[PDB]
Amino acid sequence: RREERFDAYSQTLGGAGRFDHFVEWYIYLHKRTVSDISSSIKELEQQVNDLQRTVDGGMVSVKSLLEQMKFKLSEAIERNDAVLTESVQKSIVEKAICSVVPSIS
Amino acid sequence: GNLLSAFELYQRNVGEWFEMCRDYIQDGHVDESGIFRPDNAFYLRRLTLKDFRRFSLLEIKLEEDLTVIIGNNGKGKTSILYAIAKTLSWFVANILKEGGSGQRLSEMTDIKNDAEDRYSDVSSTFFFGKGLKSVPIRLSRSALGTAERRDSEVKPAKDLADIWRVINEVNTINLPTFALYNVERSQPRREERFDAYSQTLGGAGRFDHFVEWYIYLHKRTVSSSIKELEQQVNDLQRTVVSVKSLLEQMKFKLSEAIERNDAAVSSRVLTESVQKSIVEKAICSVVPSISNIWVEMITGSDLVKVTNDGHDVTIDQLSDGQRVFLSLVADLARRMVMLNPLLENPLEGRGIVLIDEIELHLHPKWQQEVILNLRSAFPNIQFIITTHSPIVLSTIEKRCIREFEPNDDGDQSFLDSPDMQTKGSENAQILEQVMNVHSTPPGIAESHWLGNFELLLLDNSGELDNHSQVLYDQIKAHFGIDSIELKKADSLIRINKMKNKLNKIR
Amino acid sequence: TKQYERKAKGGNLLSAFELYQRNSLVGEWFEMCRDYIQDGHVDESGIFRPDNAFYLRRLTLKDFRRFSLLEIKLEEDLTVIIGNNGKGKTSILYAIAKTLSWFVANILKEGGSGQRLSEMTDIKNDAEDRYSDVSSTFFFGKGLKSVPIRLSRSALGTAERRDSEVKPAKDLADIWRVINEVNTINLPTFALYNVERSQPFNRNIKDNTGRREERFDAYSQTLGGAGRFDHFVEWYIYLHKRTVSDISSSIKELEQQVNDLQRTVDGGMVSVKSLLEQMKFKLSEAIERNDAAVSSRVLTESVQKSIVEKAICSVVPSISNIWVEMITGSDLVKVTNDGHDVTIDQLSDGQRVFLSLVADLARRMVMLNPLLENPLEGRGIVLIDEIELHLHPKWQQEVILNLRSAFPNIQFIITTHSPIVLSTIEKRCIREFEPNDDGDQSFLDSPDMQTKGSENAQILEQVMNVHSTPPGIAESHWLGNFELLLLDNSGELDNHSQVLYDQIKAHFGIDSIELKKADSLIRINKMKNKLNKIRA
Amino acid sequence: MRELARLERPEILDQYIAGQNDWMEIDQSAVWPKLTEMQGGFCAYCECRLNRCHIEHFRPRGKFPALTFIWNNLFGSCGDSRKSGGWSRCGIYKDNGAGAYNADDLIKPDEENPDDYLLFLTTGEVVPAIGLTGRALKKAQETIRVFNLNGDIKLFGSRRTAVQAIMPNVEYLYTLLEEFDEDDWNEMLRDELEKIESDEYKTALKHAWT
Ligand SMILES: Nc1ncnc2c1ncn2[C@@H]1O[C@H](COP(=O)(O)OP(=O)(O)O)[C@@H](O)[C@H]1O
Ligand SMILES: [Zn+2]
Repeated sequence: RREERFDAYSQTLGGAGRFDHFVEWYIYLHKRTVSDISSSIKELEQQVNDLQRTVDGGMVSVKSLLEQMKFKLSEAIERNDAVLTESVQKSIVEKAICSVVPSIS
Repeated sequence: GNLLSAFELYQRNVGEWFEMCRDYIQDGHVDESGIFRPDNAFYLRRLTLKDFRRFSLLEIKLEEDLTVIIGNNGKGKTSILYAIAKTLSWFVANILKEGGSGQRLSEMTDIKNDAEDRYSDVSSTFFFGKGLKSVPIRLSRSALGTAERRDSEVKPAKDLADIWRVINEVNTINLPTFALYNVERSQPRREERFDAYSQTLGGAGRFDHFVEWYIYLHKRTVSSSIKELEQQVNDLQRTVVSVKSLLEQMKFKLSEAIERNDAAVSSRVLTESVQKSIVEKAICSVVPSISNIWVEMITGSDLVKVTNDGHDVTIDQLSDGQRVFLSLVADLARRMVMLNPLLENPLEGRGIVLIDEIELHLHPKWQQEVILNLRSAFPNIQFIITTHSPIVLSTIEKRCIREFEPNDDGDQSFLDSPDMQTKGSENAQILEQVMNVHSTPPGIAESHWLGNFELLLLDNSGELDNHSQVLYDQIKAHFGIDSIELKKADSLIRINKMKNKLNKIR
Repeated sequence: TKQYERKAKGGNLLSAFELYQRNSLVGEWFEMCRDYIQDGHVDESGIFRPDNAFYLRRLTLKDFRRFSLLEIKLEEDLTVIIGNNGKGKTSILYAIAKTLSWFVANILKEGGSGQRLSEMTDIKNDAEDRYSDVSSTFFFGKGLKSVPIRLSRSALGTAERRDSEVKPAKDLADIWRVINEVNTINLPTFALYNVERSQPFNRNIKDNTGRREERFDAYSQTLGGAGRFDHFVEWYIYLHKRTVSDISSSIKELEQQVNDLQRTVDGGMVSVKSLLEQMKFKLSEAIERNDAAVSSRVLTESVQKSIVEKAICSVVPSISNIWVEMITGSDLVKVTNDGHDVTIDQLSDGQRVFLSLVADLARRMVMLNPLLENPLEGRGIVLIDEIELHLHPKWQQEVILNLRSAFPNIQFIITTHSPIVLSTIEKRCIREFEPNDDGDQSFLDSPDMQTKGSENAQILEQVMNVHSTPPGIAESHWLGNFELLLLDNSGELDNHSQVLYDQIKAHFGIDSIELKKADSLIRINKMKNKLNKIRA
Repeated sequence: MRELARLERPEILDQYIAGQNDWMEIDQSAVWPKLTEMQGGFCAYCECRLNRCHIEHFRPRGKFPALTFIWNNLFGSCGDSRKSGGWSRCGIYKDNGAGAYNADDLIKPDEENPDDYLLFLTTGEVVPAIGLTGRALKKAQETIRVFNLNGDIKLFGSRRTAVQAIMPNVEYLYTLLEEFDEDDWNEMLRDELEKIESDEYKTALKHAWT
């Protein structure tokens, strides 16, 4: 299992790393972060807020999308509300990669 | 209302004849039960086998809805299904491609080993409404090293398949489903309409394919004019960090809409959301003890979950029997949805489905349920199935059953229905009357003790002598004090004592 | 020492062997070990019975897969595991197979390793102790009443390692290996037949390198789950070729060629000396192989052939004969199936799969038991998953009896969901596997009802919890409803009871069991009522 | 198997003579009504209800061509010779399946009472009667073998089931012996034994009752 802590020692001195294990682990982290409703609520709240600002700025074409997202947010809030360590882990790694690898933002 | 004549006139020339052909294929009605019924049904009516494998000559008439073939090991039940599948391969090949070639009989294995005339024939007659009452096809093969080769006669199959192909090319129509599910089902680019015919007559109904497909459909259906969508994409692009995920989703939706718009009539298809829903309902309707199926991603892996007997479990917690059956139904439903886009319920489409050993890996409990709902879910499919299970036969009408006699030397001309009604009958009766098996094992000594006990009672004028007492004690010791066998013995004692008393009161 | 001498003279096998190893009275101790393994008697039925039987007595699973703790006692002859939950039944057979791998490895090679438990799949997910154990106890006569083996595995990063304890199994396997090396003995057969055994037949059969003739090829892939029916076919064709050929004719021909070549070298043709030396080497090798074959105390190829043919024909009902045809310069195995001569690839799937099982097992037994009059009376443990796979009811009624007749000293551990199979087995041999929702169970129960010789309808209801009639069919309830209506109307046919009677008659027919039962009910209730009126 | 009462020689058998005529010539529908009057629409040997049926020569036309249009030789057996399917008892089995037999070592049910030789156990096996030796035993043994009266599973099962259905009614009658007077109880048993003339496997049911 890629989320098991001692998997960090798996083929660690083999010479190539395990970039395949990274990708699997990162997708895992993503799925867990998406699935927790509060971050999804926070993300949805942020999306609703961004869409509301666009509608207030004169773009009447996105009003239908705002109403859909507001409904999704209300539903998410209604569904049983509970910070994920998985979300933080994901952020740390993303920042490391972006800081060290020049071409990747 | 001759379909071939109408089509020939269409090919030579024009709108009227096209419409007549299209209406012949597409017209139907909804019956009193709310089920769509095609006006022109398509099914296999008759099959004849000559010097094929074990059969010197065999003729079978099939039911429009369900035919169940039963017999001992090596009676040729699988041979029959193989013969049909090879015939059906000619329809599939010609629906896909003009002048496509179907499969052929093996010169090494399929000719009967002691056939004096060294060739084999598989003759099938299909029905397609009153306009086309008889579509005869013959597959033939001569043995290896014979001077004279015998020709297969496949033009009628090609002609009919041509009508489906050509009419579909001009205007989308519903197409027939052909599938074979053999015993191998148990062994461990975007989607396009005619993928429904890929590996339909061998390789179908594998669990891993389902799971992969199902998860894929779920991911796509997690979260509508092109111009409106183009405008929304443009507006979202101008706004673009938190809205980037939404932009990518909308770009995908736009691309899909353009693709659907660009895609041809001949490949036109139901939305992924609808497809998913139909398959889910099919599974839950057909499969014993599954009430719900869904994809979770909350633990971090993609898991298919099911509600099995009221408990939510992972699909890997299902028995192998349930997995194999789930896979069969899911596969069939998938193909039906792809081939019947114009129907309100795509599972009410036409077709012929062959299933070998339907009870494969099923516990008796589920054997009692499997056929019940299959015909309700797929009302216009002709099912031809093989089984060894009296439990399965207890759910089926005798008219659907075709039995090989136990002493069949492979010369017999017909397969026939059993004399007893099987539907609703006791399994012990089906075993003896239909499957020619004793309800108790004759090779076990204890199976004869009650008979022997009775004979001893009758030899000693009904009185329990030393010998009868010993055997009684053996019965009691072996079967137990509460056993049906002991109760029968007790009954025999009581009756015989009373009979003897009467005899003495002369 | 004197203590070992006393225990050895008392009949302790390990003590006798230790004395043998240290002194290598060395001949006496060797003979004692050999006699312990080889001694047996022919019983009243004419069947050879080893004095010292070998079988698995007990199995315990701790934090293994779904099981927190599970204990199973096994029968010396036949144990059948039943239950709906088929992914647990298979786990039990897998656990046994891994344990048996340790015997096989050590019979083949000193310090051979069997199979380990997986850290990923074999440890229960919510195990507090984060390790798994598979503990087995074997029996080998009164001299060795308990041979314990434990396979263990701990999770990564635990503070203590949990190692396997396998020395007793290795010690026993070493006795078999070492004694056999000195003087040929009979060896135990271990085999696993999973649902994998149902696989299609590759017809195009491979060139005999000559691994198949080696005695310990009998242990090749023996616990892999499929058997090796391909290996059987190769071996069987090989046996045929050797039977048609003369023995040492190649040696005689080679002897003649070496004699002719020797005459040429004596006649002054020194250029052919290199060829003579090569041919002399070939002759010596052929003699050695012949001598080794002679030294290996093996049965003649003709006899081996006969044994296997008889076994197959006895166990597999549809097969009356099996033979090798030499036609179109390619050897084919043919069978007489249901009175007709066919190739193996022409057999039905049910027949082929079962043939494959029996053929494989028989081949291995013949190879491992060369000193027995009937090699199929050898010792061993055989595991079979889903024995009813592809079998009609008629075969289900005979399969266990046929297997036990052909292999009378094998311990069979099998799984089934067939009531028909259960009707041929004693309740003591049956173990029922009803887990909780979490999969866990502590003990496996024998059923309360005796199954052997019982009606299949009773086994369905009493053991498998399935009704005699399908509950989802209305007609299945009509006779019950009819009885209820009779009882409600003081045993007179009212309009409602008559309608239902007519429906029963119309649906099931005039000579149906159902109608006869209805008629019986009418007649008995009429007679009860007449009695009641007489009393009034 | 029942004791049969043959009486009337039918008209059409006088016209055809053996040697000159062949059996296939005859109108078989002329023969049936008197066999149906004799046997009561049941088989001669097993006592099934007839639906697939044929005219059976007790001594066969191959072995005994003189006995061909003789009224004593004819019986209504179950099963159909023509139909594309196996039948494995009674007439068809005697000829095909049974193989070698002496015709003198069979119970002819019109000549003899079969109740002296055969016994039907309530388990639905037919056995030789209690206390037989020599020729009488050899008749009982061969009649069971040649008509296949236990080997046919369909027959064995059908008979066993028929009897098992009435064994509640048998046990309950013989309990009420105690309380009832003789003349009324004898009427009860006479009533039950009258009913089973309409029933299938009547001899096997008789032995359960008597
Ligand atoms: N070419 C052949 N000639 C004669 N018999 C054959 C030939 N091929 C197969 N058979 C016979 O056909 C039977 C296999 O038919 P199959 O359909 O597999 O049976 P099942 O009903 O058990 O599925 C076997 O009895 C086999 O001997
Ligand atoms: Zn009869």
